Amino acid sequence: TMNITSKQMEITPAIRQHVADRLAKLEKWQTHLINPHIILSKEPQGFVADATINTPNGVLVASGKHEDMYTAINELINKLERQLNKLQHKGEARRAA
Amino acid sequence: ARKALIEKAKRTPKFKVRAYTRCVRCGRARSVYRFFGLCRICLRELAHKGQLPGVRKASW
Amino acid sequence: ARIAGVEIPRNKRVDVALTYIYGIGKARAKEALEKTGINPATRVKDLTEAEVVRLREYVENTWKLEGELRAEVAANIKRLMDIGCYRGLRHRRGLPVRGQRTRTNARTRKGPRKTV
Amino acid sequence: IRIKLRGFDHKTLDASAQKIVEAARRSGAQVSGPIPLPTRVRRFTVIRGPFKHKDSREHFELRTHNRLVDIINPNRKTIEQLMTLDLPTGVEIEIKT
Amino acid sequence: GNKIHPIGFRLGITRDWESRWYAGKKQYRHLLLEDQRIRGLLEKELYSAGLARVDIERAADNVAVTVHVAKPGVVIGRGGERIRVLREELAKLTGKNVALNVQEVQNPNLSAPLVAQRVAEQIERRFAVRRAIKQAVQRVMESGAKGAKVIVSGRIGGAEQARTEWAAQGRVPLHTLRANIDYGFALARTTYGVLGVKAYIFLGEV
Amino acid sequence: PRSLKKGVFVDDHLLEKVLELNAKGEKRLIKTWSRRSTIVPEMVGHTIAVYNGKQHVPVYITENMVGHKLGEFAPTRTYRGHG
Amino acid sequence: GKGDRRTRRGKIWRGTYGKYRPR
Amino acid sequence: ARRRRAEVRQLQPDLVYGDVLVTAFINKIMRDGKKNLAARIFYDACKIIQEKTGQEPLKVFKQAVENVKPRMEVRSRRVGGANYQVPMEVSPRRQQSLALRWLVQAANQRPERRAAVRIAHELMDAAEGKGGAVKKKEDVERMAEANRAYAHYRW
Amino acid sequence: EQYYGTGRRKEAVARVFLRPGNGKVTVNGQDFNEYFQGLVRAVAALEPLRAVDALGHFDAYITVRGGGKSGQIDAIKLGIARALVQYNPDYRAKLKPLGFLTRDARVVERKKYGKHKARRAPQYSKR
RNA sequence: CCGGGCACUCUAACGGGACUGCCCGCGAAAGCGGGAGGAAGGAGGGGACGACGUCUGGUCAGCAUGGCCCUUACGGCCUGGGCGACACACGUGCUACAAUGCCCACUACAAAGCGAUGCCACCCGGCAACGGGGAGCUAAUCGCAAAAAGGUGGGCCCAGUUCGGAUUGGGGUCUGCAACCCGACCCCAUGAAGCCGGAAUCGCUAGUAAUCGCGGAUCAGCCAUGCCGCGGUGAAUACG
Ligand SMILES: [Mg+2]
Ligand SMILES: [Mg+2]
Ligand SMILES: [Mg+2]
Ligand SMILES: [Mg+2]
Ligand SMILES: [Mg+2]
Ligand SMILES: [Mg+2]
Ligand SMILES: [Mg+2]
Ligand SMILES: [Mg+2]
Ligand SMILES: [Mg+2]
Ligand SMILES: [Mg+2]
Ligand SMILES: [Mg+2]
Ligand SMILES: [Mg+2]
Ligand SMILES: [Mg+2]
Ligand SMILES: [Mg+2]
Ligand SMILES: [Mg+2]
Ligand SMILES: [Mg+2]
Ligand SMILES: [Mg+2]
Ligand SMILES: [Mg+2]
Ligand SMILES: [Mg+2]
Ligand SMILES: [Mg+2]
Ligand SMILES: [Mg+2]
Ligand SMILES: [Mg+2]
Ligand SMILES: [Mg+2]
Ligand SMILES: [Mg+2]
Ligand SMILES: [Mg+2]
Ligand SMILES: [Mg+2]
Ligand SMILES: [Mg+2]
Ligand SMILES: [Mg+2]
Ligand SMILES: [Mg+2]
Ligand SMILES: [Mg+2]
Ligand SMILES: [Mg+2]
Ligand SMILES: [Mg+2]
Ligand SMILES: [Mg+2]
Ligand SMILES: [Mg+2]
Ligand SMILES: [Zn+2]
Repeated sequence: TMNITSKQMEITPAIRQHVADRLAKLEKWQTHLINPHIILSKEPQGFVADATINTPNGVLVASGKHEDMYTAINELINKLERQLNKLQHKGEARRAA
Repeated sequence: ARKALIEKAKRTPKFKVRAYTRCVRCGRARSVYRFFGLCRICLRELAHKGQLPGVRKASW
Repeated sequence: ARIAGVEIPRNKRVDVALTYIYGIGKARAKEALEKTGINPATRVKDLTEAEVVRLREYVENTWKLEGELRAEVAANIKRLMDIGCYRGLRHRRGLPVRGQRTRTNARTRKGPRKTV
Repeated sequence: IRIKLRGFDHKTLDASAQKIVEAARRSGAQVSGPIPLPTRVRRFTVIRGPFKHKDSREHFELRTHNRLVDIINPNRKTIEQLMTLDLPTGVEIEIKT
Repeated sequence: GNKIHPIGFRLGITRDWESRWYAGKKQYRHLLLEDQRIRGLLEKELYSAGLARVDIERAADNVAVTVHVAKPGVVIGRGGERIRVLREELAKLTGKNVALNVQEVQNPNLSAPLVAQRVAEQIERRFAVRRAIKQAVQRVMESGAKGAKVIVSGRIGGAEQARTEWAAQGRVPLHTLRANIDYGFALARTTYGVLGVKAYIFLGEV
Repeated sequence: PRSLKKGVFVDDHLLEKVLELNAKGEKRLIKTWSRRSTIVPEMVGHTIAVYNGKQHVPVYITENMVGHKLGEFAPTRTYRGHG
Repeated sequence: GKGDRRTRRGKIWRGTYGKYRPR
Repeated sequence: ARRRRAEVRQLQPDLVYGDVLVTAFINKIMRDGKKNLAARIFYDACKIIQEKTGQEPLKVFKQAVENVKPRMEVRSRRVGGANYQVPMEVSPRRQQSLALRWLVQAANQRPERRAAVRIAHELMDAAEGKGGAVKKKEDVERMAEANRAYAHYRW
Repeated sequence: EQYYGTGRRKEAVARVFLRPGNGKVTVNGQDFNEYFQGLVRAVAALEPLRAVDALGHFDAYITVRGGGKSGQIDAIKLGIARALVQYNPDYRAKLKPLGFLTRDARVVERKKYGKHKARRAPQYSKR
């Protein structure tokens, strides 16, 4: 199941749940999101949201950076979406010749 | 809590169980070798200088 | 219901069969078969009513067993729980008693996995 | 009549066992030549870096070598020049009878 | 960070210990503590001398401490004057028979640990660090070395972004065991923090 | 547990305080930091206040609670369940 | 059985002795 | 692997028949590097196949090996958007291995209680074309025959 | 009167003493089959002598120290192979092509830090 | 074991030794295919060793250190507690689910290390942990010591069991000022889940993998099933 780490930060069950809510955007692709891991951290210049997820066709590893934590969590999701979609459709790329 | 502690290790204790090794060089409480009075790290430093009699890098 | 309240497995060696009584392990097993001079190798289905009653008689009389053994364990825990000691507390929650780590595991006391 | 040679340096062990077994073979008389006893080994295995990194180590060893020579026919023209013989620093000597 | 200490790496092949004395398990630690304490006063007082090595021999409560250096005079004192004042503070720590000798260095510019101390001092004196390095390397090479390499790391010139500078001439085979490579390290304090100077000298392959 | 050969352990400094209470004819609350101490037959009927690390906890001592230690009845962890 | 103290095999593993593995 | 071909290890002949093959088959009986036990079981089996069928262990075993040698097999190769099962001839090295592996495997699916018996039996049945091991070969051989159409897709 | 090879394998060492006689054999103070009982690996130790038809021509007394029973068997296999070549030097042809003269250096490879054994790495999960 | 001897095993220092050196073949050449000799053959197996650099990688809690911050307190001493919590989730592992196995007994073969309030033979008490006696050894002597899988013989008979050993009751031993929280061990009793594991996913190419025991560092004791080493027995497979 889904695990979130807050590194050198205190975050609420609210913020935690909001992460589950943004991550669910990945269920769109209808494949097994296996032991997804979200990490939240506050660098000098803004927050960082890292995630590492394995699916039947591979791994999603990506990282968001923004002055705003919520905005970084989103940028994380985009990077994850793009990778996941690249995983799911790259195989179709060469059915001919 | 450090120098007070690098000190409380030297002082003879109210009960013998409280005896514990500190590295005689750096004060580190953990990973302290009986034979040298050294922690694992210091041991590496001196040994690299050659300030440990007979002690050399083993390879087999 | 041969000994004592329980019908110990026929087809088995008496040393083993007796182990199928609540309160009798390998140890107490070898012990009774000596104190009543019977061969452990004898299949229960091969005991003289004589050999049998010897076994029965001893065993019921020397050691607390079945229901009475359980009652005591219940009674022991019963009291530990009521006096309010720390071992009593662990019983009062169904948790482990012998200092085990409970951050993970602990499943035999807890029961299989409970949703969140 | 036993001389026992122990040190941390094996080149200086054969040094002393040369210059000792040479002394008595001169001024009388029977030397039981330098015997190489098995070495006692003290290993030091240590995490290289100061923090975490458990899987990288550096192996150190301490060779305390062992030698023994016997002076069989004693002949005390030796037992004097032996009260005066030049020890390299890195070695201890043991004589008892 | 990755590279091994070129000294510990050559012990018993190209280089030999700074402390030669046998001991058993009951004594080793206790003697070595003294030898630490010993180098404490001596590396302290003799910095001014231009201290390069502190050799130490031992038998039983009497100890031969061979100091090597660039300026024997600072170590001597007047006609044996200071050399003694140490043996008193010395044998007070030693608590025992402390034979304190002085050994010359044929060239502080072929001695690694020295060259390092120099440049460290040059940079504590606000000298242009890149200058210092190329210079120190040119000095070591003029003095006949088969190769030289010096390294400074830290807030060079007072930067915020720490930086690492180094230079080299000729050969410096850190991978080769038969290469004689004296290594020396000095720590340069400044008002803005600690830089670290590492010195490498390749004397020759044996 | 502590060997049958060696003594039954009470901190001496609690026992004195108990015994003094026996003579003058008991009984008041006894503050103590001695969880290590055995409850002992002469302790029966007091109420001793045991420290857990934060609180000195009232324990009326009974005949059935005799071999057990002092800390067994002044719990160290607050736990009212999860969620 | 390596986890069964009450056997020979158990006591070799735990590195101990007793009725079930004597010295 | 990537650089050059692999070299088959030469096995040491077995001291009850000097036979390179009995060796290999022993090994495939061996769990946990317990070769002695692995020999016992095998040899015991031979005793059995001697007893229950008055003819040579060696002669029997060697047959049940020839009868479990797959001559063709399918190996997969994705072409386009389908994973085709391609028919391929099997090199004798692999033929042997498959035969040995399968014999042991089939045997260890048998219900008789002792390891020595099962081996003895699987070998008996396979010398006569019966049993799981031979059934594996046929399944494998039918599978390749069925996919005869994709033969020109072979590497 | 006597023929000798030093035989080694792994940690096993074998001082082998060939003598002529009837073909009875002994290892470390007891009869061979009594010391190697139930070890099918055995008769391979006496294998080098079969390669030159010297079964019954020789007795043998043997010490064997270190390793385990099979390594010792291996050592013995080397020693009795060894001694034949001094008993008879022209014996190389029909001992070397059968690999009997040679000593395999295959030794228990060293356990390394960061691993669980010599080569067995510890399991990890990327994600 | 004593005379006796260093042959041999060994121990531990010094050398030798392989070099594509020779042979045929291919090649302009470097080298490549191969044969002989030889313990070893094309880097003999393993090790120590890690380029300029990268991740604004890791560590200000080992240490050092700029700077910033606290100064009857953000310093210091203590008693007790905590770090060992437990609806849950993830990583690493141990022990299994059994007959190639389990138990009892009888009997073999290692290596590396460790050992003066230290390792402890042998004798005695106790079912035992252990207790009391008590010889040796600064240790190639004396001890930890039994190696285990293995071998011979006996039981179990396919059962949630003579599998498995979790949990729990009761009774002891030891260390330690002190084992409630919270040690380890022993013994009686208890005897869980577990019948080979979805999605997914790890290791290893040879003395490797798998299996088996033994030591060590730390250490009063120990939660070590962790870690660093050591030998025993010893595979499969590499088209590509
Ligand atoms: Mg990252
Ligand atoms: Mg798949
Ligand atoms: Mg400090
Ligand atoms: Mg302690
Ligand atoms: Mg410590
Ligand atoms: Mg029962
Ligand atoms: Mg707990
Ligand atoms: Mg690890
Ligand atoms: Mg069991
Ligand atoms: Mg099959
Ligand atoms: Mg050797
Ligand atoms: Mg091994
Ligand atoms: Mg890791
Ligand atoms: Mg000789
Ligand atoms: Mg950073
Ligand atoms: Mg600091
Ligand atoms: Mg700071
Ligand atoms: Mg300022
Ligand atoms: Mg912790
Ligand atoms: Mg899980
Ligand atoms: Mg584990
Ligand atoms: Mg120890
Ligand atoms: Mg059951
Ligand atoms: Mg069930
Ligand atoms: Mg059972
Ligand atoms: Mg079953
Ligand atoms: Mg499996
Ligand atoms: Mg299994
Ligand atoms: Mg599994
Ligand atoms: Mg490889
Ligand atoms: Mg097992
Ligand atoms: Mg162990
Ligand atoms: Mg310990
Ligand atoms: Mg515990
Ligand atoms: Zn230190």
